[PDB]
Amino acid sequence: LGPQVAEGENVFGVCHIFASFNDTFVHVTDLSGKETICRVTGGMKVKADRDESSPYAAMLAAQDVAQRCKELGITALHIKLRATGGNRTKTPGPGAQSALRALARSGMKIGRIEDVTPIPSDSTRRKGGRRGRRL
Amino acid sequence: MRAKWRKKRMRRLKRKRRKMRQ
Amino acid sequence: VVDPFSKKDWYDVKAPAMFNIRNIGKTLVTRTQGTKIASDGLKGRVFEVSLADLQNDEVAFRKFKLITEDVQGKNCLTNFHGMDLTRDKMCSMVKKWQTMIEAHVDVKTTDGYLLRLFCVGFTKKRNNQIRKTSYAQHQQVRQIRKKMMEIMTREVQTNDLKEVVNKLIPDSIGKDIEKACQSIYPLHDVFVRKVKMLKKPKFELGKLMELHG
Amino acid sequence: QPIKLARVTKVLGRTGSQGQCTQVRVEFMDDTSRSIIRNVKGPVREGDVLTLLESEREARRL
Amino acid sequence: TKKRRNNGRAKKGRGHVQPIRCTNCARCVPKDKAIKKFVIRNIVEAAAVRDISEASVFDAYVLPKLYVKLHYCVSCVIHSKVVRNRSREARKDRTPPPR
RNA sequence: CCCAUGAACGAGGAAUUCCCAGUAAGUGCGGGUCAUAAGCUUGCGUUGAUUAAGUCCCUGCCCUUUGUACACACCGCCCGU
RNA sequence: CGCAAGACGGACCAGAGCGAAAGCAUUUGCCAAGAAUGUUUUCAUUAAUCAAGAACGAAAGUCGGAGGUUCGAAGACGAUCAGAUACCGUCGUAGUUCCGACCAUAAACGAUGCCGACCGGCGAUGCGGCGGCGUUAUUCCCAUGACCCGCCGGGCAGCUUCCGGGAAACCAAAGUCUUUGGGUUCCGGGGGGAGUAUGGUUGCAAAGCUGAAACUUAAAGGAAUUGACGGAAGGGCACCACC
Repeated sequence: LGPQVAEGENVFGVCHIFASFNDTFVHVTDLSGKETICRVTGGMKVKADRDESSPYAAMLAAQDVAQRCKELGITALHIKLRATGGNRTKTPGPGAQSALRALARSGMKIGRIEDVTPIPSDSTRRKGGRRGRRL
Repeated sequence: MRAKWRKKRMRRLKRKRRKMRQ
Repeated sequence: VVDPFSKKDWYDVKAPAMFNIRNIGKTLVTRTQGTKIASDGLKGRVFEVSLADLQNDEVAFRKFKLITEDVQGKNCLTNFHGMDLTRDKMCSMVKKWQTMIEAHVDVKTTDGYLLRLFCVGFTKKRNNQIRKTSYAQHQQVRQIRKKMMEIMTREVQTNDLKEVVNKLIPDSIGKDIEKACQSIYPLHDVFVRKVKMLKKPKFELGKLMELHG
Repeated sequence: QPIKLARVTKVLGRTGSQGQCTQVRVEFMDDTSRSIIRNVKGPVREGDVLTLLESEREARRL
Repeated sequence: TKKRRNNGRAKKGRGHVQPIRCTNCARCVPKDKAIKKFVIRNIVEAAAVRDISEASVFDAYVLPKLYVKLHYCVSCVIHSKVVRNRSREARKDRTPPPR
């Protein structure tokens, strides 16, 4: 419905960008993260799992998220970019930067940038073998 | 042949022989 | 046509008077319908606000988690719930030719607020040092950690939560620890790394309104 | 999408997969205080002018 | 015959070194034998920096960096060209490439 | 050599060959051809063209480093049933 | 936003430290050790290495008990493939964890026994001790910390060298070897058969220790060199390559 205060003064949300190497999540929530405004993923915008994590799918997802947030009256976004984490890779997938670029290109204000991938103080055993993946 | 697999074959042979001579 | 967000009302979230800036932002909750009151779905919400967005001239790498303890008149009154550093700062502070001394204390303020404070510090390379490394020996590390522990306990257990947060904002505890440890091994980046709510006293609306003014 | 001109000052090199781009430094006229690096397609020269459709975009350097 | 005096590791003065998992393949490699990279890269690319800085609600917000520690095994480090083969004389060289 | 019934032919399959300035090409002429003997080749002129002044990708050949249990040299050598 | 469980201690973390080796990394406390340094303390040969014998001994594995998060032999599927009983993927049992009892094996590696002496240089680094300009902290003095410059003693190492050695690779030890003798233990005798058969011994088992012969064979093998090759890397060239 939109907040009572107009868009000349910024209304902030938190865009969690989860960029795994298999797809990208662009998930805008309330500042507390409890309540969500719109969560669209790169897999909702392609018909092939190959491009589920492509930068193109992430940019489309970011565009749709930005338009949906603008229609509810959110002009600025706090970015919480995260990779798979745990034992797995700490580097965000290929779609993270494309999602951020398309989020900033769609008439949105960028607040603070933060990295929130889960880093263990030490972890359980990694999925691969002791010799690891051999392909 | 890898030496450890030759050792494994010899050990399986020894087990089969142990089954032979009870 | 069923839109959940036509059912949702937006509330302002306030910060306790310990901070220069009060309106931390807006939060939206579904309107009350029966026993599913909006206030209860709004209470107990944690907002991670950078200290730059809470004070006019303070560092941005220090974040404060504020928890909504009450809601009145479309206005959420938050209370101090914890403190933290951004991942970038902590990652930058850990270099490879020095030791990182880490200490922690479970300490209760004079108003029943039991916190857990984490302090982190790094040994400092001298300006005329030629040795590549600046390692402190194990006993030196233990002395530094004991000093950290005692200083944090002194700075927390003597005051109440308001003054504790007031000394957390400029992080006077970190500067005090850095001052005290130059007699053991000079320290480089001394910070209260993280504070977490371990135990709260019973909720009293009077003290919460006192904090909000 | 404004169009502006910048004078070539130093032809930096030739790049491309099979080689079709000339990476070159161009100094803007109207400022002369800012210069950028652009990879122009086709036979280019030294000291001439180039028509860019985007001033905020730069190609890879080195 | 011996290719390296240090056997391709830094296990001098101990008997066992704890292993780590390769960031690429998850292979178990001794921590002193694995090839360690510390990449401190801007969290936004040099392309997205212009749009992100233009759209920032702050002035001179300075974007945060990303500090990643990569522990390649020898096979993965060679395949990724992080290190490469060297001549028998040049193998002994231990100064990092100038970059 | 002359007379008429005369057939796909809107850029021609995946995929490819030869090409840098009097050049790709369209055309005639003397030969190996030959008893007049050319759809081939050769040599010759003849009217004659924009992308190209670059690079190491698809293709290869070379060089250096490197590995080798190959030296009949990877179409090598060799293991086991 | 919490709660529970089990596992593990990132970054700091190093050709750094400690331990007989295996091995050892969150804080704090307790417990018993330990090297090195310092010593104008004490004993006074009490020592070195060692058949027999004994302690410890990664991982896996075996018995019971507890637990059981992750990962995961076996296994079930899904792929790839000519075929895949594999590589890749989803699950997943034993196991992985702790306690007690076994097992005593690893490329358990420095592929290099221990003790002692002598033989070049250099810069580092860890611990202890000694000496000294100067800087910094404990508001100011000495002490002591952090630096700085040296020295000494043991230690993990590195570079360099026509010490010398070696088949060389290489090694300040793998040197002080036909100019051959400091002490002592273990152990090898062309390649296979074969660490096999057999006997003995140990173990609940799996297996551990000891351990042949017949027969067969002219070579196996080490280091280095030149080629050729590579589904190794890096460079260079060409319209019989490309753009």
